[PDB]
Amino acid sequence: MKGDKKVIQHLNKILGNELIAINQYFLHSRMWNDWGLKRLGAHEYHESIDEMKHADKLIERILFLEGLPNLQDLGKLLIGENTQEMLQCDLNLELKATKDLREAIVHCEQVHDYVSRDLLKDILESEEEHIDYLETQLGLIQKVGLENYLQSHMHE
Amino acid sequence: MKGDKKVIQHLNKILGNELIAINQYFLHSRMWNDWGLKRLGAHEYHESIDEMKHADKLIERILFLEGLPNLQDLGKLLIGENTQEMLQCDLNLELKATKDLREAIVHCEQVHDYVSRDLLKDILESEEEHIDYLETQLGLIQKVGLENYLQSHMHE
Amino acid sequence: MKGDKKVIQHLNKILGNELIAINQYFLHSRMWNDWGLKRLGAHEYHESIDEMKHADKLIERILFLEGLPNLQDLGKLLIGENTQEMLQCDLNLELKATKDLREAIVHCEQVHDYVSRDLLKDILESEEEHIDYLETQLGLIQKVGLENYLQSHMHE
Amino acid sequence: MKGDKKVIQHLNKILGNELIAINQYFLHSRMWNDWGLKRLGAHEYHESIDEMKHADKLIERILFLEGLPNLQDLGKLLIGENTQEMLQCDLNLELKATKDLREAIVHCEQVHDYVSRDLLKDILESEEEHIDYLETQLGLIQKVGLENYLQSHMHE
Amino acid sequence: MKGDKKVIQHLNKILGNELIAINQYFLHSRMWNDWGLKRLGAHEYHESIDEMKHADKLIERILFLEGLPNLQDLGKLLIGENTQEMLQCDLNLELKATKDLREAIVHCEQVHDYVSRDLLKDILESEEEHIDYLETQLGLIQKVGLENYLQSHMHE
Amino acid sequence: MKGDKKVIQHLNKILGNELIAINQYFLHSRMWNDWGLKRLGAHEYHESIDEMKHADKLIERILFLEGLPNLQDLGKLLIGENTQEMLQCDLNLELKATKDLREAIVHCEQVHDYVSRDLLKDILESEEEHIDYLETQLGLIQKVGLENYLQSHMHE
Amino acid sequence: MKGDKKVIQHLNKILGNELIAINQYFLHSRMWNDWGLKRLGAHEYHESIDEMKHADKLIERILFLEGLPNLQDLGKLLIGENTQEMLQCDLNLELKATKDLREAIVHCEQVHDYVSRDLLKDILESEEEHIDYLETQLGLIQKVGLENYLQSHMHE
Ligand code: HEM
Ligand code: HEM
Ligand code: HEM
Ligand code: HEM
Ligand SMILES: O=C1NC(=O)c2c(NCCCc3cccc(O)c3)cccc21
Ligand SMILES: O=C1NC(=O)c2c(NCCCc3cccc(O)c3)cccc21
Ligand SMILES: O=C1NC(=O)c2c(NCCCc3cccc(O)c3)cccc21
Ligand SMILES: O=C1NC(=O)c2c(NCCCc3cccc(O)c3)cccc21
Ligand SMILES: O=C1NC(=O)c2c(NCCCc3cccc(O)c3)cccc21
Ligand SMILES: O=C1NC(=O)c2c(NCCCc3cccc(O)c3)cccc21
Ligand SMILES: O=C1NC(=O)c2c(NCCCc3cccc(O)c3)cccc21
Ligand SMILES: [Fe+2]
Ligand SMILES: [Fe+2]
Repeated sequence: MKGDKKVIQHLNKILGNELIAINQYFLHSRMWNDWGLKRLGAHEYHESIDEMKHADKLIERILFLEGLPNLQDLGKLLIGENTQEMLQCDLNLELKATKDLREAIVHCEQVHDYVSRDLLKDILESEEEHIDYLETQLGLIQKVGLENYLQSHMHE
Repeated sequence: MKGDKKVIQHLNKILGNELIAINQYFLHSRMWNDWGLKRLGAHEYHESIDEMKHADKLIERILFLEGLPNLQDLGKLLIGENTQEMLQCDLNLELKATKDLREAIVHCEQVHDYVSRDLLKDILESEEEHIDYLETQLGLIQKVGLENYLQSHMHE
Repeated sequence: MKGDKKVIQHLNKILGNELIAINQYFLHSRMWNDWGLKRLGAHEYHESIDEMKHADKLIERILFLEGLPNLQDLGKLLIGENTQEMLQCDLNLELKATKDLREAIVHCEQVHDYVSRDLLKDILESEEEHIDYLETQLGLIQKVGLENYLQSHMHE
Repeated sequence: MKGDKKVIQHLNKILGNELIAINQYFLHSRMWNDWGLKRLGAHEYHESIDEMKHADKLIERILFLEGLPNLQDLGKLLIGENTQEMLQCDLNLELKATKDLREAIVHCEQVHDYVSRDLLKDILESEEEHIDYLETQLGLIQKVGLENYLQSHMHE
Repeated sequence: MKGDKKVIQHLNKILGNELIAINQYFLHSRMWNDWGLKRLGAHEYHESIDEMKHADKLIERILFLEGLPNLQDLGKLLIGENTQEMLQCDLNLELKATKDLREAIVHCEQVHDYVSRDLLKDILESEEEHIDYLETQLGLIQKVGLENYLQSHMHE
Repeated sequence: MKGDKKVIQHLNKILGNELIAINQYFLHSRMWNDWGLKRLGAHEYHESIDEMKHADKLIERILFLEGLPNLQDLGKLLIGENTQEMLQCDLNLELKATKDLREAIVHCEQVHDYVSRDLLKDILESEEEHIDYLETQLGLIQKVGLENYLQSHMHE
Repeated sequence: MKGDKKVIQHLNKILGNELIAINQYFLHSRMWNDWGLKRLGAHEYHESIDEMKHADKLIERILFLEGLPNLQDLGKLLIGENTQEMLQCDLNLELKATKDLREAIVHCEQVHDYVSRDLLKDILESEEEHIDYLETQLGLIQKVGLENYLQSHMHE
C-alpha cells in the first residue's frame, strides 16, 4: 500500500534511533555482566531486546508502505565508562528518541496515516517506560549511595 | 436501628480520620514507587487498602444506625518530602487517630453501644499495629543508617 | 520526566473528578446495600473501584511527569435521596467528567503528550460505558416501572 | 449440476427473505440490548444467526445448481419502535417467509428437485419454530402485562 | 466455677428470650413454607437455628458458673398472621432482646465477669445483624410493593 | 448519550461499507468453496465474519449515540468472475473503505468524539491488514504463476 | 584476562561480519514475509537470530580478554532484489565470513589462545551449515524451477 514519502522518512529515522539503541544497550548489558553487575546486565539485555522488537515492527511497516527500510546507516553509540555514565548515556539517547517519535506522530496525523501513528504511540509508551526506569536508577544512586546501588545490582 | 446521635458523630470523626489516611498513604505509596523504593511503596499501598476497609465498615455501621456518613469533609493530609518525613507524617496521623478512637470507645461504652465499641476496638488494634510498624521503621533508620534503610526497600 | 505544566493541571482536574466519583459511588453503593437493593449496591461498588483504579493511574502519571498529585481538594459530592435521584446524580457527575476529559485530551495532543492522551482516552472509554449503564437504568425505570426495577435489583 | 431455472428463482426469493430477516433481527437485537433488555437482545441475536445459517445453505445450493445467488437486492426491513411492535414486525416477516417457502416446495416437488425440497422443509421447520416463539411472547405480554414482560427480559 | 448470682439471673433472662425466639422463628419459617414463600421460610429457619446455637452457649455458661439453666418458663411468642406482621413480630422481639442484652452486659462489667460479657457481646452482634435484616425487609416491602416482595421470596 | 449528528452520518457510511463487504466476501467465499479452492474459501469466510463483527460494533456505537443504524441501504457488490478478479474486487472495495475511514476519523477528532475515533482506528487497522493480505496474494500469483497459486489454495 | 592484541582485532573483524549478517538476513527475512513467502521469511529470521547469538559470544569473549567490542562500524549490506539474488547475496557474505574465520583461527593457534580458537571453530561450523543451506536452495531453484521453488516457500 503506497505510503506517504515523508512518513516513510520519519519511520526510517525512528528505525535508525532504534538500531543505535539495540547496540548501545547490548554492549552496556555485556559490560555490566563482565563487571559482575548481573542485575543491571539482565535488565539492559531486556531493554535491548525490546528495541529489537520495535525495529522489527518499523521494518515491517515500512515494507508494507512500499518503502526501503534503512538498516545500513548506524548513528553514534553513546557508550559510558562506568555505571553512572552508562545510565546517563542511555537517558540521553532515549530523550532524543522520544523527541523524534513525537515529530513523526505529528506528521502521521497530518497525512491521516493513523495506523502508523498508533504504532509509534505504542513505541513511545515503551520509550517513556525506559526513561522512567533510567531516571529512577539515577535517583536511587543519590538516595542509597553508589556502592549500595551497585551492591544491589550484583545478583539477579 | 436508631443509633445514639453522639455515637454517630464519633463514627463520622473516625471515618474522617480514615479518609485522610487513605489518601495520605496512597500518595506516599506512589511517591515511593516513583522513587524506586518499591518495598516501601507496596507496604504503604497495603496500609492504604486497610484504611479503605475500615472506612467501609464505618460507613456501613453509620447507615445501619440511621446516620449520614460524611465523605465530603476531608481534613489536612500530612505529606512528607522524603522517606524520613513521610514516615513521621504517617506516625503523627496515627497518633491522632488512636486518641480519637479511644474517646469514641469511651462514649460507645457509656451509651451501651457495645457493637460499635467492638468495631472501634478492632480498628484500634489495626492502628496500633501500624504505629508499631512506623516506630520500628524510624528505629531501623537509626540502627542501619538511612542509605542502607532505603537500599533494603528498593526491591520487593 | 518534566511534563507540561498545563497537562499536569489537566490531569489534576481529572483526578479531582475521579476522587469525587470514588466517594459518591461508594456511598451510593452502601446506601443501596443498606436498603436491601444488593444488585445495585454491588454494581455501584464495582463502579467506585473502577474510579479508584483510574485515580491510581492518574497519580502515577502526574508523579512521573514531576508534578504534585492533588488528593487534598475534594469537590462537591452529588448524593441522592432515592434510587432515581442517585442514578441521575451519578449521570450528572459523569457528564461533567467527560467534558473535562475531552478538554484535557485536546491539550495533551497540542503539546504532543501522546501517552497522557492515551491514558485519558482509556479513562474516557470507561466513563462513556458508565454513562451507557446509567442512561439504560433510567430508561428501564420508565419501561418496567419503579417497583419492578427495584425488585430486579434486590438479589445479586 | 444444472438446476431448474424456476427452482433457482425460488431459492433466490427465499434467500432474499432471509437477508431481510438477518438485518431486521440483528437491529432489533441491538436495540433491545441498548435499552437494557438483554434477554430479548440475546434471543433475537440467536434468531439473526439462525437466518445467517439458512442464507449460507441457500447460497451453497444455488451455486451447486449453477445459479447466481442474489445478495445485492435487499427488501424492506420491518423495524419496530417498541418491544410490542418489534415482535409483531418479526411475526409479519415470518408469515410472509413461510408462504414463500410453501410455494417453493410445491415447485421443487413438481420438477423432482427433492434435495432442494428437503432443504426448504428444514428451513420451514425453523421458521415455524420462530413463529411459535413470537406468538408465545405476544401472548405472554397479555398474560403478565407489559411491565412484567419487560422486567423478565432485563437479565440473562 | 462459682458465678455471681445476678449474672446467672441475667443469663437465664437472655436464655429465656432466645427460647422464645427459637419457637417463634421456627413457626414463622414453617408458616412461610406452607404458604409457598420458600425463600422466607429458609431464611427464617436459619434464624431459628442461630438462636438455638446461642441458647446452647448460654446453657453451657450457666452450668459452668454452677447455676441452673431455666428451660421451663417459656414467655409469650409473637406470632404474625401475614408476612409484614411476622417480620414486625420478629423485630419487636429482637428489640426487647437487645435491651435485655445491654442490661446484662452492664452488670457483667460491674462484677468483672468479662467472659460472660464477651459471650453476650457476640450474641448482641448476631441480634443486631438480625435487626438489620428485618428492618431491610420491611423497607423493601415499602419500596418494591408487597406483591413484588412476596413474589421475590417464592423460590430459593 | 446525544452524539454529534455528523459523527453518526460517518458511522452509518462506514457501516454501509461494511455491509457491502460482508456480502461480497461471503459470496466470494462460497464461490471459491464451490470451485474446490477451499483455502481461499475459508480465508474469505473469516474476512466476512470480521466485517460482521465491525458492523456489530458500529451499530452498537450508533445506538449508544442515539442515532438510527442504517441496515437498509446496500451499495454495489463488486463480484469477480475468477480468482484474480475476485481478489482485485476485494482490494478495490477495501481502498474505498479506508478512504472513508480516514475522513470519518478526521471528523471525530474535530468534534472531540475520541471514543468513536478509537473504534474507527481499530477498524482501519483491520482493513489495512486485509489490504496487506490482498496485495500479497496478487503478488504471489505473479511470482508462482496462477496454476500453482490455485493449487496451493485447494486444501485447507 | 589480558588477551593478545591481534586476537582481539580478529575477533572484532569476525564480529563486524556477524553484524552485517544480522541486518542483511533480518531485512531479507522481512522482505520475504512481505511478499508472502513465509517459509523463506521464517528460515531467514532464524539465520539472523543465529548470527545474533554468535555476535553475543564474540562480544563476551572480547570483553573477557579486556578489549573493546566494536559495534559501531557496520560494513556494506548485500541486499538482493529478488529471491535468487537474495540467496546469492547471503552466500557471497558467508564465503567472505568463512575466509576471515579461518585466518583468525590460524592466529589463535599461533599464540596459543585455544579457547578463542574453539569459539571460532563452533562459529565456523554454523557458517558452513548456512553455506550448505544456501547452495542447496540455489540448486533446488534449478531442479524444480523458480515458480515451484517459491510456491514451496509460501506456507510455513
Ligand atoms: C548487535 C546486534 C544484535 C545483537 C547482539 C542481538 C542479539 C540478540 C539475542 C542474543 C537475541 C536472543 C536470541 C535467543 O536467545 O533466542 C535476540 C533476539 C531478537 N533479535 Fe536481536 N540482536 C541484534 C540486532 C538485532 C536487530 C538489528 C534486529 C531487528 C532489526 C533484531 C531482532 C531481534 C528479534 C525480533 C529477536 C527476538 C526477540 C523475541 O521475540 O524474543 N536483533 N537478539
Ligand atoms: C471513600 C474512600 C475509599 C473507600 C471507602 C475505598 C474502599 C475500597 C475497598 C473496600 C477496596 C477493596 C479492598 C479489598 O478488599 O481488596 C478498595 C480497593 C482499592 N482502592 Fe479504594 N477506597 C477509597 C479510596 C481510594 C482512593 C482515593 C484510591 C486511589 C487514589 C483508591 C485505590 C484503590 C485501589 C487501587 C484498590 C484496589 C483495586 C483492585 O485492583 O482491585 N481507593 N477500595
Ligand atoms: C431448647 C431449645 C432448643 C435448643 C437448645 C436447640 C438446639 C439445637 C442445636 C444446637 C442444633 C444444631 C445446630 C447446628 O449446629 O447446625 C439444632 C438443630 C435443629 N433444631 Fe433445635 N434446638 C431447640 C429447639 C428446637 C425446636 C423447638 C425445634 C423445632 C420445633 C428445633 C428444630 C431443629 C432442627 C430441625 C434442627 C436441624 C436438625 C438436623 O437436621 O440436623 N429445635 N437445635
Ligand atoms: C447486518 C449484517 C450482518 C451482521 C451484523 C452479522 C453479524 C454476525 C456476527 C456478530 C456473527 C458472530 C461472529 C463471531 O463472533 O464469531 C456472525 C456469524 C455468522 N454470520 Fe453474520 N452477520 C451479517 C450478515 C450475514 C450474512 C449476509 C451471512 C450469509 C449470507 C452471514 C453468515 C454468517 C455465518 C455463517 C455465521 C457463523 C454462525 C455460526 O455458525 O455460529 N452473516 N454474523
Ligand atoms: O539498508 C538497506 N535497506 C534496503 O532496502 C537496502 C538495499 N535495497 C536495494 C533494493 C532492494 C529491494 C527490491 C525490491 C523490494 C525491496 O523491499 C527491496 C540495498 C542496500 C542497503 C539497504
Ligand atoms: O458525605 C455525605 N454523606 C451524605 O449522606 C451526604 C449528603 N446526603 C444527602 C442525602 C441524605 C439522605 C436523604 C434522605 C434519605 C437518605 O437515605 C439519605 C449530601 C452531600 C454529601 C453527603
Ligand atoms: O494532595 C497533596 N498532594 C501533594 O503532593 C501534597 C503535599 N506535598 C508536599 C510536598 C511533597 C514533595 C516535596 C518535595 C519533593 C517531592 O517529590 C514531593 C502537601 C499537602 C497535600 C498534598
Ligand atoms: O435500517 C434501518 N435502521 C433503522 O433504525 C430503521 C427503521 N427505524 C424505525 C424507527 C426505529 C425506532 C423508533 C423509536 C425508537 C427507537 O429507538 C427506534 C426503519 C426502517 C429501516 C431502518
Ligand atoms: O428448666 C430447668 N432447668 C433446671 O436446671 C431444672 C431442674 N433442675 C433440677 C436439678 C438439676 C441439676 C443441675 C445441675 C446439677 C445437679 O446435680 C442437678 C428441674 C426442673 C426444671 C429445670
Ligand atoms: O396453639 C396455640 N398456643 C397458644 O398459646 C395460641 C394462641 N394464643 C394467643 C395469645 C394472644 C395472641 C394473639 C395473637 C398473636 C399472639 O402472638 C398472641 C392463639 C392461637 C393458637 C395458639
Ligand atoms: O448478488 C450477486 N450475486 C452474484 O452472483 C452477483 C454478480 N455476479 C457476477 C458474475 C459472477 C460469475 C461470473 C462468471 C462465473 C461465475 O461462476 C460467477 C454481480 C453482482 C452482484 C451479484
Ligand atoms: Fe413483578
Ligand atoms: Fe506445482
